[PDB]
Amino acid sequence: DVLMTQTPVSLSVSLGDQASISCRSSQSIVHSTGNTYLEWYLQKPGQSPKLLIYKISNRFSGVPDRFSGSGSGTDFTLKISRVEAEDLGVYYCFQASHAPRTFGGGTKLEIKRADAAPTVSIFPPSSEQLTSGGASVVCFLNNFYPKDINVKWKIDGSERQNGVLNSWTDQDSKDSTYSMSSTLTLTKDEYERHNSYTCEATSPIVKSFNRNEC
Amino acid sequence: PTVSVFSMFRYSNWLDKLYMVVGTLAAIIHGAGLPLMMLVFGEMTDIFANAGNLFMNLEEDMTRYAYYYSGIGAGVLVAAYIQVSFWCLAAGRQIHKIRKQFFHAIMRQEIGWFDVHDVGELNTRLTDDVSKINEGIGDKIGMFFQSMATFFTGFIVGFTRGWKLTLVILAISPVLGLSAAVWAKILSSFTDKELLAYAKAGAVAEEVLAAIRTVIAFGGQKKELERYNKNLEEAKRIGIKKAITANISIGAAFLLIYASYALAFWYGTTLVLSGEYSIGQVLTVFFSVLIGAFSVGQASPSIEAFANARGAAYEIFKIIDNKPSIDSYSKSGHKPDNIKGNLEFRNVHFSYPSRKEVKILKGLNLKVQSGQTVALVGNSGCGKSTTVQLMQRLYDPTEGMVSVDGQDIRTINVRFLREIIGVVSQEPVLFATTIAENIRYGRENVTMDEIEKAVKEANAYDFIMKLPHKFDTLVGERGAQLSGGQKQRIAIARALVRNPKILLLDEATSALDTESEAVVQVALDKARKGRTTIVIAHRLSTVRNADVIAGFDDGVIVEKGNHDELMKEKGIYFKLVTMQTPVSFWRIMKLNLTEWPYFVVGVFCAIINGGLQPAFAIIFSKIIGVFTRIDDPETKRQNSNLFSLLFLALGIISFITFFLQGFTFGKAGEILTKRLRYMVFRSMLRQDVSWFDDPKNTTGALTTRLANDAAQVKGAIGSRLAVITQNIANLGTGIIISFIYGWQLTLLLLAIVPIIAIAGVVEMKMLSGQALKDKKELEGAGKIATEAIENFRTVVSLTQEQKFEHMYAQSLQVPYRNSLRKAHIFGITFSFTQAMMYFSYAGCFRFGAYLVAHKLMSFEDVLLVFSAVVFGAMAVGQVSSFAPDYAKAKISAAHIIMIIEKTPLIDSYSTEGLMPNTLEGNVTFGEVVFNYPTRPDIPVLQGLSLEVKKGQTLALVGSSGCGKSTVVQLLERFYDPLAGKVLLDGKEIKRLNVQWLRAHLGIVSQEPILFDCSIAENIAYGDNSRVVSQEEIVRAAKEANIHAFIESLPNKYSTKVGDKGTQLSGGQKQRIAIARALVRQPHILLLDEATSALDTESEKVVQEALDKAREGRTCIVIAHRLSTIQNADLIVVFQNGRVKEHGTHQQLLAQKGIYFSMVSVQAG
Amino acid sequence: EVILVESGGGLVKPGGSLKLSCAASGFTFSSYTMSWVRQTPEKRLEWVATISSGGGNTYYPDSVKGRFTISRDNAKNNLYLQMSSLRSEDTALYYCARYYRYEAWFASWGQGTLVTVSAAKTTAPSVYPLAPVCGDTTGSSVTLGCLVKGYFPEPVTLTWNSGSLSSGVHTFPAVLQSDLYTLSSSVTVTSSTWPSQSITCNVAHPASSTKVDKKIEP
Ligand SMILES: CC(C)CCC[C@@H](C)[C@H]1CC[C@H]2[C@@H]3CC=C4C[C@@H](O)CC[C@]4(C)[C@H]3CC[C@]12C
Ligand SMILES: CC(C)CCC[C@@H](C)[C@H]1CC[C@H]2[C@@H]3CC=C4C[C@@H](O)CC[C@]4(C)[C@H]3CC[C@]12C
Ligand SMILES: CC(C)CCC[C@@H](C)[C@H]1CC[C@H]2[C@@H]3CC=C4C[C@@H](O)CC[C@]4(C)[C@H]3CC[C@]12C
Ligand SMILES: CC(C)CCC[C@@H](C)[C@H]1CC[C@H]2[C@@H]3CC=C4C[C@@H](O)CC[C@]4(C)[C@H]3CC[C@]12C
Ligand SMILES: CC(C)CCC[C@@H](C)[C@H]1CC[C@H]2[C@@H]3CC=C4C[C@@H](O)CC[C@]4(C)[C@H]3CC[C@]12C
Ligand SMILES: CC(C)CCC[C@@H](C)[C@H]1CC[C@H]2[C@@H]3CC=C4C[C@@H](O)CC[C@]4(C)[C@H]3CC[C@]12C
Repeated sequence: DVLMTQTPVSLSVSLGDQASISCRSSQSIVHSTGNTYLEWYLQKPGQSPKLLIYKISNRFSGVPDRFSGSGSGTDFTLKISRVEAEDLGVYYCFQASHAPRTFGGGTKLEIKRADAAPTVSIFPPSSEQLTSGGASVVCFLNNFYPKDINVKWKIDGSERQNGVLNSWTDQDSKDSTYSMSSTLTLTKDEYERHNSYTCEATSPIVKSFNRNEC
Repeated sequence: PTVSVFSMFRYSNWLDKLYMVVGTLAAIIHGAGLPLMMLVFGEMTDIFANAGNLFMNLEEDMTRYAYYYSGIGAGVLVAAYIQVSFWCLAAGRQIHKIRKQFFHAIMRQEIGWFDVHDVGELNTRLTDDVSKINEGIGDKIGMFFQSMATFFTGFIVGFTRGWKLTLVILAISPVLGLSAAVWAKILSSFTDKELLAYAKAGAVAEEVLAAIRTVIAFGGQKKELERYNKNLEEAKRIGIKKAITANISIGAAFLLIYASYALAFWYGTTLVLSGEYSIGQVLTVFFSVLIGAFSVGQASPSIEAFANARGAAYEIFKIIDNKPSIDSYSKSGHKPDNIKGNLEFRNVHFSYPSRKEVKILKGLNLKVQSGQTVALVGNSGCGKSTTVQLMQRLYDPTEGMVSVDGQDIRTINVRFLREIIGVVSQEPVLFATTIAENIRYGRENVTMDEIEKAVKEANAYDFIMKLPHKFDTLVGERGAQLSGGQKQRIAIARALVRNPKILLLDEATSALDTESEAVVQVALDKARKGRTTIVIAHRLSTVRNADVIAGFDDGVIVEKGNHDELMKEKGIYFKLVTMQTPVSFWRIMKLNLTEWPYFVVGVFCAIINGGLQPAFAIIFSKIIGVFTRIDDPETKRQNSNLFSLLFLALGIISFITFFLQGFTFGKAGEILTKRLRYMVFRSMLRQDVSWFDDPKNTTGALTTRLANDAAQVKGAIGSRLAVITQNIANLGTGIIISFIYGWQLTLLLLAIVPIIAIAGVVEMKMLSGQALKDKKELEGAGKIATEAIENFRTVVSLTQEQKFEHMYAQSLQVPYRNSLRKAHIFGITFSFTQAMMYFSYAGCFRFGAYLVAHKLMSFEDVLLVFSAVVFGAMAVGQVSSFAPDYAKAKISAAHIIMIIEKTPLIDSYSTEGLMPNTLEGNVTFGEVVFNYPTRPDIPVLQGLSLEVKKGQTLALVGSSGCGKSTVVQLLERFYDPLAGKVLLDGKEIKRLNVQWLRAHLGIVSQEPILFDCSIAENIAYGDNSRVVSQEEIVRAAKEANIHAFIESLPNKYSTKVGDKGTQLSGGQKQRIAIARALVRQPHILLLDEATSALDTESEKVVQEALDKAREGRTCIVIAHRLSTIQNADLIVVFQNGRVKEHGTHQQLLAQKGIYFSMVSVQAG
Repeated sequence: EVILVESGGGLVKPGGSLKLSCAASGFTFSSYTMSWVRQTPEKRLEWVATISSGGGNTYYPDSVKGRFTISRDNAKNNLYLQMSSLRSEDTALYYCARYYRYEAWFASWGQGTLVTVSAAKTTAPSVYPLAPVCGDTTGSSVTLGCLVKGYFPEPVTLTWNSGSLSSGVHTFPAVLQSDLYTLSSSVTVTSSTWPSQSITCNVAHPASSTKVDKKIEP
């Protein structure tokens, strides 16, 4: 069959800048009729994909003018000039000329901006969970940037626990910041055995609480 | 050759040329009308396909295109009306001028030219040629120019929208045009193929039909039938082969059409998917170029019709080149004033141009003073009638110079000379008008007082007094209503009303009795004193009181002087005077019942043909649907390929189906025609003589019905079934599918369907013609035209060209006005239908636009409904145009059933009766009376009686028409008399076997006729149901003294003789009639005019076989030559049917009666 | 507009079968080509099926051919994907998509419905409230949480106050571990809101018909 590979997988563009994605197939994409069928789709985080260009140069209804697609032979590139923060997302190139139709993949776009520190907040295990013999302390690290940040759990002031669970949201379309959550889960007995629980974002940002119930 | 194009339109006035120019322009517009509609249609489907966007302004755009459609339609309405009307008008006026000129050109003509030319050609050539010229210069030329303009307009519109697709359709366009042309020419009313095939066979028919009585005399009713049947099977086979070829070519055309659909849609989808052209663009290009290439085919039959018109017009222009060499109306002739009775003939040599090799006249010199009654005597053959004809300027003499009172005829006026010479010919003819007009035909201004004095001079007032309508009686054709004496007397009157200067009688008292001839001759001497008179007659009673008597010998006048001068001259005249002193029924299917399988196969294929137009529509719609829906390219491509392949398979199915349907119906139709013709011919032979007596059935009914029965009955059954079945299938299933896809639109369109169907019918019927069924309208005119030929012998006394021409033009006046009116009407109808097509397109698609706007039905569904119903209606009309008419067929089939049922108790096919093993040969008539069935009022017999014994040479002497051949026909079981008793050896013929009597005896005919074979088969015809030995052939040939003329001919006993022996001479065919009768060896022998045309040395060698063979058989000879009468045993003389004298010859010679005046004619 | 809603996604055992449906409104269903597209948990899309407008032609790739089937009712305006002989490489999110003119393949997409194929068993979640200790305030704003934990399969719905709270929310994507999923969320409201009026954490796990509304308590 025919494979499509994007040249960049991830691209970091500051607001107002311009950049280009290139989608190279191995076999030349030319139908029997003569038309060439290449489409570029964009999927924003948490949304279904929307069509961007429906033939190498054309544009779907409503598409902003700053998207510009140009394609020569077997090399095809879509370039966006002065990309807005809303337009970030994942880009795919679809080819429907030969009897198997395949998508490209990749092309992550990350808008650059000023660094932000997270509004960290830690939460104590709920009564309902302690009853069932579990204790999970959660620390949210909301609205920061860049993505790379470290969280370190401290139990009773010294115990750097590592049995946590971490997850990242994707860059927010509104303010281009990140969030992420760190959940420290253990037994009700191992939790009762201590009093002070500290969350540290990494001049680290600390948050802590002192009890088993308040 | 053929005429020039320019001479064809010679009689056309400047007004008719204006008609032609405007008609050409109208046809060009009307032709450019259709491809423009297809252009609009392409654009309209392009709009409809974009109507549903992810419905706004649909109704508005469809309003615009409905206006475009309606405008094109109205323009076409105007153009169609103009184009039809102007051409029909121009052709009509020109044909009126041509008929007048033709009838007038034939009037002058030439003396004897009419005898040369055929009578049937002069009456037939006229109507056929003129009706064939009308068709060539009529609307056919207009349609040809319409087709040319349509072709050019289609190609131009196609080339303008898209050139790539039109290049391919052009690549295949020659084959499309050839196929359309060959399809149309076969389909262009191919009734001429049957007349070509039956042409041979038909001939044989008429031969029989020429002489039925002779075919009755010899046993050939059964023998001719086989000769007729064997001739028929060949035409049957040739016809079956012709039907196979026609259907093959038609089916091949259909295959080619559908293959072009498939190719165009394959390549057009390839173009649309690539973005080169849109869909409506493809539809426009394709339909325009197809319609143009298909109209090139419509152009062809008109080209053939034009050539045929030229061919038939050549002869008529030749007729107007004819010159009589006598100017009946050049007023440059010289007219005397003091016309005095005087005749001058000197060194007058003249011969007939019909037979110029023989010279009858070798000079005659005569000088006749005023009031000199000159009679000329001589045997028939010297040219008494010739001098008469050579007296009234009929012919001019080759040598000498003839004068009348000083100056010669060759410088004075012929008409003025012709009016002043009252002449009665030998056998006068009488115009079939009232008797007041007949006697009026002498001159213009005659009142009834001069009439009465004239008829009282003619002594023809008694029979005027007795009959009703004493001046209003319409005398029948050729003087059949009245008697001959009354006829010849009023003919004398008709001559006397001219009040002439020179009177010329020619056998004026042929059939007249004593007293009327006496009073006629006294009236002739009553009015002879102021005039010069020449009288020719056979009775010497009216001759002895003349001024001068003379005698012809070999064309030269020899004896001159008075009565006593020729008495002391002792010549031939002294020898003469010395010797003188409804129901209507339906049985047609049963006639073809036997051929049940063919129909079955046929019916099946017909069903499938009905299903070709709906199915097409479905496939058609879906392809356009494929480009209306929203699919990826690959789906469009593979669906489009599927549907194009379906088109190809549909074409192949149509090919096979047409082939099978045509083949089976043609096979059954030809077998039906063969069986039917055979049966009708057989029944005609079986019919009685009385059935042949009726003048409707004498020549033309029997001949016509045999060709009219074949062509029609097949249309009565096979064509009816095929057309009804195919139309019902087509229209029914198309309407049903349309009902299911949309019910409102189907009802809307059903309101309009009948107009489209009848439109197609009108179109095709325009191509075929009007068939000229105007014998009723042209009836009086044709009567006048025939009676001018009939009375051509009476034209000699008074030409009366102007009178006949006025009667004929007055006859023509009504059809001319009627025809102009009819042309207007036909233009209006043709135009209305041709426009209603485009109006229907407009209305259907506007209503459909409303429907799509409210999502009641899809665009593909309205397109399917429209295509199916419209194209089905067009095909329905087209199919109903090819079918022949049921009414003509039904009336023919009824006539035929009537013919077959007829049975006059001929009793020829039955054995029953009295069959004695033995006979003697004695005949006894008693009190036998006979009246003709066609003349029930006139008796020709008044109860004769006769006694004939063995070997009794019985002579029957009488006048011409006193029941001479009647006794022959009484014997030969032709007529059975109403009263009387005939004993054949004490055996009444009414109780015997019928064929036994016709077998035993054998006669010779009054005229010898043979059959279309050699002379061996001529004589072999005498003996039937018997192995004919050739030793009897050559023995009879020697006995008849014809052996020498047969052995002298190359391929002696295989020499092919034509019809009625028209190759060899009269004496020789009379002798071979002697030989043909001789092989019968009859116990009873009858001769009727055994020496009518024969030499004096051949009469003896004929009679020697008779004399040696008259023993043992009864012999009865009827003749005018006394040579066989002197040696006869007994002699019977007749007078109006009554036996006056009988007995031995010496007894009648002893008692001087009418037989003494009979025998003493030219002897001494 | 153009509305595509697909449904019929659940948990099925490997080698079993399942049937998905997609209802479409706002356009003529019988005039458009319809496709089914699949997205794996590795964020790589893949084409799955395509059916023409009449339903006569059907195109599958050389990876599910003979196992899957696609069908269509134009009278009810429904699109059906019948599946059979499933596999571990079919756990993915399925979209129904529409076909645009001018040769664009996917114009309108559905919402997506998830399909999991394995040998695990349905497990309801465990919703836990999250509030700062003793209702301690963070100035003019307060941040509340909620934690669902130990459920299977993935599809879970979390809202606040039936969707009245939507402004400052933070739902975090589910992390799989030990064949169990874990998900959390935060909301930030002014101090004058939460102690003043309670905030309810609405949670719904359709796989187990579980639906619980947990109020946040100081
Ligand atoms: C009697 C002879 C001369 C008939 C001539 C008909 C010729 C001119 C027709 C028949 C088929 C046609 C060709 C069919 C296909 C093509 C391919 C296209 O890309 C260019 C035009 C071209 C090449 C057409 C040119 C015109 C064409 C060649
Ligand atoms: C009697 C028979 C053999 C005559 C048939 C002549 C016809 C069929 C020939 C003459 C020119 C030919 C065409 C010339 C060019 C093209 C363009 C090509 O892309 C498709 C085939 C097509 C459309 C050809 C089809 C066949 C063709 C139309
Ligand atoms: C002069 C006349 C006979 C020429 C007509 C030739 C026609 C019948 C030929 C020329 C090209 C052919 C087509 C070319 C390709 C295909 C694709 C196939 O999947 C279905 C049949 C179909 C559509 C063929 C049908 C027959 C076809 C249309
Ligand atoms: C009076 C009778 C003959 C009418 C029926 C004629 C038949 C042969 C016509 C009527 C409807 C037509 C069918 C309707 C549409 C289709 C579907 C298509 O995918 C294949 C062809 C096919 C199947 C057509 C073939 C021809 C067809 C079946
Ligand atoms: C020679 C004379 C009788 C004219 C015949 C021409 C034919 C084509 C005319 C005469 C009567 C007409 C038909 C009269 C009635 C109908 C029923 C209608 O629902 C469909 C059209 C249809 C079937 C007409 C079609 C055209 C028609 C058949
Ligand atoms: C030969 C005869 C029957 C032709 C008559 C054509 C008529 C009936 C067609 C032509 C245009 C059509 C109309 C076009 C627009 C409208 C407006 C809509 O709100 C009611 C239907 C109506 C009024 C249609 C009814 C049918 C219609 C009137």
